[PDB]
Amino acid sequence: TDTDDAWRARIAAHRADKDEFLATHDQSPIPPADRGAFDGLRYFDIDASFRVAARYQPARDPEAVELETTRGPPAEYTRAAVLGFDLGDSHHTLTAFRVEGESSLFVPFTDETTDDGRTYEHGRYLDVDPAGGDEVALDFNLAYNPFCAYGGSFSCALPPADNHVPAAITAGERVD
Amino acid sequence: TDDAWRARIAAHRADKDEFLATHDQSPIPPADRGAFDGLRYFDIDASFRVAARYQPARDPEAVELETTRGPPAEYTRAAVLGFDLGDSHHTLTAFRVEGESSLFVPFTDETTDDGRTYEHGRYLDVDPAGADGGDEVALDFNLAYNPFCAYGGSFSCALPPADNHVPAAITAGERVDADL
Ligand code: EMC
Ligand code: EMC
Ligand code: NA
Ligand code: NA
Repeated sequence: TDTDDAWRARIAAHRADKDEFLATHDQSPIPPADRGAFDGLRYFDIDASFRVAARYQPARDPEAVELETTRGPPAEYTRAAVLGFDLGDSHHTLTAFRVEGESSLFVPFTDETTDDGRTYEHGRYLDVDPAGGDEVALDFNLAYNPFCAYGGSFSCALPPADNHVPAAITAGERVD
Repeated sequence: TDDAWRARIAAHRADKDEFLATHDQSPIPPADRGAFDGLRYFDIDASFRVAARYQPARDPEAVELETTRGPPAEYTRAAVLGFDLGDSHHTLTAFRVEGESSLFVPFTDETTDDGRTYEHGRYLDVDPAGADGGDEVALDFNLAYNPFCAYGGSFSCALPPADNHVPAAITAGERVDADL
């Protein structure tokens, strides 16, 4: 059913609504001081080569694991699965984490844009709907920054070294 | 004289380059040790060796400083140092660190802002013993040095508190090359 227009519209609508929340809402992660001057998040333009199908390889025996955080004690996740996918000509894997009380898998990553400074230095996050082992949708046009990227003092989970993708993921949120 | 003082400072900078350049425990990442060409300093200027009024905390309090990585660092607020640079008066808060006899004085100045010295600020060690209020202690900004993370390693170093900004160009002690 889903048209390309529908998908692009959905992404557009999401980035606009998000901008609105960040710019005006009391619980916005943008520090109050900087809200007036806030001009919207920066994004790569939408790109379908970064909207890929991932093979879902669930953890045989889901394991309690922890990720470093930027300002705090390590955060506790369950290793939930391996996501396997292709970007252009190369195959990649990312570990997906189960978060208590959240239905989507948490997939923090870094890529070559992390390294060259086009995207956030500590990396980016992707949410992935597990429902219900087979193939899931990996849309890096939906990659977003951790809260701490906006100046406030938040302790956020850091991507494991194993979740670096050796490729330029020119999709999703950037920092300009 | 100024000569013994200059010599001692010059000796310290040399020995420190030596250590950074060749020692296994150097904060210079192993990858860059061979290319390493020494730290960078402003020339030794006696106008930045000032007498500071020691004003000890009446009731020293546990405080926290933000760090470059990981949780805040825990220190005790031990004293205010008040001093003049050069026609203007300033105060810096000095911190007592567990197990170290010298007070820790992390700071920033206009060289931080203009990019001539390290972006996160610089550190100064000050020997408190055995001064009362208000005895003088020597504040020698020629001895200002960089946090470990200035060299590229992924260290956790304490950030100077906001009120430890000195509104002046402290052209003494360790500097950085911005072009690198
Ligand atoms: C972006 C979660 Hg602190
Ligand atoms: C310079 C302390 Hg990591
Ligand atoms: Na976030
Ligand atoms: Na240091």
